[PDB]
Amino acid sequence: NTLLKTEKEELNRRIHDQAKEITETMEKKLVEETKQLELDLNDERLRYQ
Amino acid sequence: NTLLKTEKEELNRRIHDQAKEITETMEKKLVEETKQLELDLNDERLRYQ
Repeated sequence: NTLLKTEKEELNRRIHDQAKEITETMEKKLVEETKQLELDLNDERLRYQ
Repeated sequence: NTLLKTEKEELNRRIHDQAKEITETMEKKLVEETKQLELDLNDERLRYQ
């Protein structure tokens, strides 16, 4: 009965870790998206000059 | 004795999910580095022309 309580302490810490690292993955994902159209219009930009 | 075995199934999947996400976020993270100098050198470039 003690070790599944220590395991309870153990899995709660990492489902929350998953729910901060996945938030980081999402936070970086729209940065990936925003930089994708950023390099697109700069490649177009120097072409015209 | 049943449910800490079902918990064992749960935690093994969840640490591997963390380890797959960790290699994905690292795979993204070095391309953060590559796109950081990619935007940089074109600022220098269209400026010169």
